[PDB]
Parts: sequence; C-alpha cells; structure tokens
Amino acid sequence: HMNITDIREQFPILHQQVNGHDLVYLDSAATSQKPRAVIETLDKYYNQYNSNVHRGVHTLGTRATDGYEGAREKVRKFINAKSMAEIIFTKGTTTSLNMVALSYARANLKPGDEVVITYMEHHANIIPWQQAVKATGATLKYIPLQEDGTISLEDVRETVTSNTKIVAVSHVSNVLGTVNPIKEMAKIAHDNGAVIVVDGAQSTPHMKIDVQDLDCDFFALSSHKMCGPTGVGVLYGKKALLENMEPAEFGGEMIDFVGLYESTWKELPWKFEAGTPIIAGAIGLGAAIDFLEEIGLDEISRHEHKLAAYALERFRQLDGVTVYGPEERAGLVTFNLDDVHPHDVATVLDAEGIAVRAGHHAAQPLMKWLDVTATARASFYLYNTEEEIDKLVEALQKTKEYFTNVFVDLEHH
Amino acid sequence: HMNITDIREQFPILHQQVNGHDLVYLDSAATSQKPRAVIETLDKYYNQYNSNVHRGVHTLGTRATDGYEGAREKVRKFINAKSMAEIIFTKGTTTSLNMVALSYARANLKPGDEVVITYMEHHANIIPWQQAVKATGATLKYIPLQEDGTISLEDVRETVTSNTKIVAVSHVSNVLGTVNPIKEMAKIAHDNGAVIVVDGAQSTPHMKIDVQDLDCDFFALSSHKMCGPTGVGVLYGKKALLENMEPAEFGGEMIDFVGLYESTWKELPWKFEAGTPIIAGAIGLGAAIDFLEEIGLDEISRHEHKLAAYALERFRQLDGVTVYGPEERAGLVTFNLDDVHPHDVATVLDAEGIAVRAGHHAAQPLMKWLDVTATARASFYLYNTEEEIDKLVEALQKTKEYFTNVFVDLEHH
Ligand SMILES: Cc1ncc(COP(=O)(O)O)c(CNc2co[nH]c2=O)c1O
Ligand SMILES: Cc1ncc(COP(=O)(O)O)c(CNc2co[nH]c2=O)c1O
Repeated sequence: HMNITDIREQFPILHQQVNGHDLVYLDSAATSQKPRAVIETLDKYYNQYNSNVHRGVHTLGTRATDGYEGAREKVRKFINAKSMAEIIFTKGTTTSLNMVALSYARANLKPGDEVVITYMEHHANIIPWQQAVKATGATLKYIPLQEDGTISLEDVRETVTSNTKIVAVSHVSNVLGTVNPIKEMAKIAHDNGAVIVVDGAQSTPHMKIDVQDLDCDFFALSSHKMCGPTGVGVLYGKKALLENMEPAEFGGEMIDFVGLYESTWKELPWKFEAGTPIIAGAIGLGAAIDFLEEIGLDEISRHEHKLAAYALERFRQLDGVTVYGPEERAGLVTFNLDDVHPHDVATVLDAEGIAVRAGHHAAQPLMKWLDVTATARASFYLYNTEEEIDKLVEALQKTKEYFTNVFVDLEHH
Repeated sequence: HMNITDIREQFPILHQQVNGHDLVYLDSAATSQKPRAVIETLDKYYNQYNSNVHRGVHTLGTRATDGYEGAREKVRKFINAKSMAEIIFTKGTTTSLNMVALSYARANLKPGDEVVITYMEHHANIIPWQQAVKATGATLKYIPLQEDGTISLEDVRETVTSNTKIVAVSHVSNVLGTVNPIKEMAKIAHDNGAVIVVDGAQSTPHMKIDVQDLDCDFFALSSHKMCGPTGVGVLYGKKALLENMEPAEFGGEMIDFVGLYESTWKELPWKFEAGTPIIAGAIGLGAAIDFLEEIGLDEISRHEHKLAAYALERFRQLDGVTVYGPEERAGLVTFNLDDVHPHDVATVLDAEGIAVRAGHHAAQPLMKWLDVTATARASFYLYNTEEEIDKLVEALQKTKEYFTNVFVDLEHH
C-alpha cells in the first residue's frame, strides 16, 4: 500500500505553520500541491534544455521538443487514448471545454437541437454551452438530480432526445463528490445521436481514467489539480471528431501553408495548438503523471475512499452540521454549520492552520438547487490523513461552541 | 553600464557544452533563457504558497492571490498602462491576438470594412484576421514594404482608408529586425476611424514599451521571449474598448451571476480570465520584469544595438552571404549563404555548439516577398556577446569552405 508519511515527505509545502499551527491543507479540489519530482522537472527544464519546439535544428531545441511530445505520449497512455492525435494541450479544463463549445457545438447546432447538461455542473461546463446555444438558436436543457445529488439513468433517458446533439456532464462533482455514471450516459447519448463531453477536472487526479471504457467523445482535465504545474490542461477528443472540427485559435505552429488570404492547417494534434506551446508546464504535467502512476491511481482512490468514509462518519458525530450529496463519493465533503456562515467557518479554521474553501464553488445553479447561498468544502488528496480529518472535526466543534458563546454573551448586551 | 559577465552568471543554462563545444545560444527570438531569479520564483511558489486565487479564505490562498495580482500591477507599470483593468493575462501573444480578432474584430466588422496588416507580419498576426474577415465578409489588405523591408508612412496613409476598422502591425519584425513606426501608424489609423493592434512579442523583451506614448489600442506580448516562464502572455487593451468587448472564453472566475440560461460577467480584467489562471507563470513573469527593470530596458537596447551593428559589419566581411532587412534594426540577423540551404547551415553550426534557427520563422508571405523558401536567423539578447558573434561568423566562413570543398570533391566523382 501507499505509505502516507513517505508521500508527504515529497511535498515541501506541507511542512510549515500557518498562524502558529501546523498547516492542514484540505483544499485540493481548488488546487493540488506538488511533489519535488514535478518542481525539479521544471527546474531541470529551465536550467538545462529550454528552447522553442518543433524546429529539429539545434540540440537544446531537439531536447525540448522530445520532452514536450514525450509528455503528450505520457498523457495518452495515462487516459488510455488510442493516439497522440487525440491529446491536445490547452491552458486548462475551462479552455478545453470552451474549444469544444466553439469548434464543435457552434459548428453543429441548429434551431431545434439540444445541448443537455445537469444541475450539478461547474460553470466551466455551463457558460460555454449557454453561449453556444444562444449563438446557434438551439436549446439548453438540464437533467434533474435525485434528492441525494445523484443522477438517475431514467432521468437521463427522459431528458436526452433524438433532437439532442451534445450531452455535457461532470465525471465527479467538485461540490457533491458524486461520481456520475458516464459510461452508461455515453451509451444513452450515442443511442440518441448525440456526442458526450465529459468534464474530468475532479476525476482525473483521483481515479484511473480510461477513455476507451468510458467511450466519451471529449474529455477535459486540468494539470493543477493532479500534482502538475498551473496553466496547463488537456482536451481529449476522438480523432474522427477532431479531424472535422476547425481550430479554435489561429497562428504559427498550427498552419501548413499561409497565403495572403487563405491558410491550411497542420494535422492533429498540432492543428489545435497555435503559438509557442506551454512547453515547461506540459513537461511538468508528464512528471506529475509519472509520479501518480508510480503510486497507482487505484491506490490513491482506495486511500481517498478511506478518508471520505472516515470524514462522513466523523461529521455525523457533530450536532448542527449538514453534509450535501451521496454517501458513496469522491474524497471531499461540502457542508454548512447550521447557524454559522461558511465564510466565517473558513476564517476560524484558517486561524487553526486549516485551509478549506467557502463560497459557491463555481456552481451557482447547484447552490440554488441545494437551497443555500454558500457552503464550506474540505477536499482531500493523496497527502492527507485521518489525523487531519480529526483536526478539522475538532475545529468545527470548537467553531460551533465559539459562535454559540458569542451569541449567548451578546444576548444580554 | 550592464556587466555581461555578471548577467551571464545568472543564467545556468548558458554554462554547458553541446557536441563538445561551449554552447552559443543565438536563438532568443524563438525563446529566451531564464535567470535564477525567475526559476527560483517558480520554486518558491510551488514550495511555499501555491493555492488557488481570489478566495480570500485561507492564508496560502491569500499569498497566492497577492502574488498573482501583484504581478498584474508589475506588468501595468512595465508597459505604462493606466490601469490593471487593461492588463489581461493570457497563454501568449498568439492567444492575445486571437482574443482581439474574436471579441473585437468579429463583433465590429461588416461587408465593406477593412482590416489592414503588412507583408512582414508573423502568422499569429495574420491568420486570426484572415478568419475574422472571412467570418464577417470584410476585406483584408496589406501595406507594402520598401525595398529594405521597412514601411513608409505614405504607404500606410495610402492603404488605410475611411473604411479601415483595424490596422494590425508588428512593433518589431522577428525576421527583418525592422522597428516599425507604431506611434505614427496609430495616428494614421485613428485619423481614419480605425483602432491599431500592435504585436509586441519581439519588441517587449528588448526595448522599453510605453503604451501611452504609442497610443496603441491593443498590444500583445509573450513571457517566454522576455526571460519569463512559458505558457503566459498579456493582452493590453484600452479600458474603454475592453469594456465593450464580450469575453472570448466563458467559465468560472469570469462570471458574477450564473442562472440556468443567462450569466453576467465580472468587471475587468477578470471578465477575460476564465478558469483557474496561470498562477505560477504570471508570478514568474512578474519576476522577469523585476529582473529586466533592475538592469534597465534602455541598457539592454543599447547592448543589442552594439551587438547588431557588430554583427552586420562582420557579416559584410563574408563573401557569399545575404542579410535581409534594414541597417537600423533590433538585435537579430536573418540571412542565407548563397549555395547552402539554411537547414544545413543550422545543422553545421549546431555541431560547433551554436544554436540558430532555419525555416520560414512563421512568416511565409514575407519569405515569398523576399523571394526565398527559407532563411537562417541568429538572434541576440542581454546575455550574448561579441565573442559569440565572432564564433558565428567564423563558423559561417568554415561552412562556406566546407560545402564548396564537398562540391569540388564530388566534381570528379
Ligand atoms: C468539476 C470541475 N470542472 C471544471 C473546473 C475548472 O477547472 P479549471 O479550468 O482548472 O479552473 C474545476 C475546477 N474547480 C475548482 C477550482 O477551484 N475550486 C474548485 O472547485 C472543477 O473542479
Ligand atoms: C513578432 C512575433 N509575433 C508573434 C509571435 C508569436 O508569439 P508566441 O504566441 O509566443 O509564439 C512571435 C514569436 N515568434 C517566434 C517564435 O519562435 N521563432 C519566432 O520567430 C513573434 O516573434
């Protein structure tokens, strides 16, 4: 099994105090921390072999090109795509989903067509579709949720019709922890003549992804949530769909011939990568994938199952706390204390060294569905332990007691 | 003055050999090398204060947010913009120019309108306009060049008309070294009712930029050419134009309210930054700007003037070599040897440790204007010396002699 002491030794940032208390970082659904292997990969790139790529002209240029395209093959293997032509490097999940909405949706929707999403989506997998349907005169529809914040395949079958052209859905929700039944939803979409676009930002860092098992048409993910550098992501798309989509950005590197008025494009995947690419960040994401693969995604998923079952049990020990979403879940808990605003919960916890996030988590329609204005969220990854969950629940108990005390004191004035 | 020995000590990558010879890196117009101050800024971020930004919830989150928005203010001051609302972080110059073509051009062009560019443009400042004019039924026109590869203001006045809505032009050409008269061209555009979009990728690393003197409406630049990390750039636009342009990408972070079907946007600049941003890379670009400012952009420009006047003189000592572009120029020389393909020149030079680039330099219409299929380019920056120019011209002389020798030997068979 994975040894959590040995894993934590690899993350320099965990070893410090905040406000006089050891840091307890429980905000990896907002962004993850990085191991030495990734930070030293960036250092070795800038100290030894930085150059621009795809010249084949000089020695450092060749080294940088081999590093960048090597990282593309690491991503391909990591999500079990069939080809490097299906792996496009982007700035992040949000840009990957925008590319699909601009190049696929805006080119393939007409009045009467539908895009189907769900109430639990993150804004990155809502607003691009709102705009693409507005641009095309198509219709946006929402799959409803069950009362525990899961999706039933009967509701999917009801909402998706033979006029649906695109179903877009998260693999795992960054608020509910729900793992959605994507392989079954891809069957339903395809049976109705639609493609499925999967927002993989919260699944890819935490569980194995196999796009040939899922059969998703597009899948998007972000490096900064999976121990890799900021500023980089991937869009996977089945090669036959990418071949027919036009580029979302235009420039150098993605062309073959440029005349005064007309140009032709390079083959995939470079068609979709305009400009000097994100060279160091993509090589660092390759290092993150080597790091996670050496531990094992199934080992990390098993650890997070342990931490989430422990947290849900310990949260049920607290009076006056509501947890949103299903019992079977990814490694996060979003909650509120009955009489304390979640921002004040996050502030008090940060004074005890503990980092969580409060707000809408970029899911305003979901907060409205939950009937709340904001929530607090503790989210876990491979470097967190049950002792840190103990600290969190002990701090929530003291938070409850503190706010009730100030209430009672103020009661006289 | 700047001491080049002390400056070179700050760039670890320069201190190595390639093919048994000290590296001589003369390819900074393709990408620049980074000083310790920038690489250690990225290390300190990932080792100490990485977190997602714009929560205001927990201590590391606040540190990362202060670093990211602090770097925005460093960029503002660095190009003398009036406000941080005018500084948008992007993935690079190519994406910045694409944002203008998508959000400004596609929204403001109609049949009969013109976009005016020049024959010397890089593809990143050609293809987006080709696509925007195609999408809108507008017209693309080209300002012609003088025979030394400069632009005359009379040709600008002739080509720009009262139907012109956008003039897009490079500040400095990455092939000719020409510095274009942007402040005068911005007057001409504005006199005709157009905006001017300036491609600053090759000017910003090498000379002071003052967008209030230039009066450009939009200005785009790339971190990786100015000692900063890969994957980041900036788009500057005058605040009154950005206020009226819609976003180019949609998602979390750039919204204020999201309903099921409609959303509203945040104020500038965050309106144009969808998704988790390029946090480490933007903080590293802030470090690059602090590094360059401590040396002085005018000092770096004076050094490069020295190196370019030295190189042009030493190239004129070589028989059988053609240099393209004007005598008064930025710090690069693009050339060809009369009877040797530029790819073979670059290969031979790399065997002597010397890195240059051969090909079309993402300027195919310019190569056609020059009547060549490809060229070789040696480009300079603050860490290069006249001794490295001596090495280059000595290697070109030996290249000439080598290819003539193989020619003569093969002459019998
Ligand atoms: C499910 C999901 N979709 C899309 C995104 C957008 O990814 P980005 O482009 O890398 O920002 C995120 C990141 N969500 C969060 C980022 O900070 N707290 C979060 O919950 C997400 O978790
Ligand atoms: C004048 C100019 N415009 C735009 C670009 C595109 O900038 P990017 O988006 O950062 O790639 C470059 C980079 N030009 C070169 C990149 O490699 N050799 C070059 O000459 C350029 O020099």
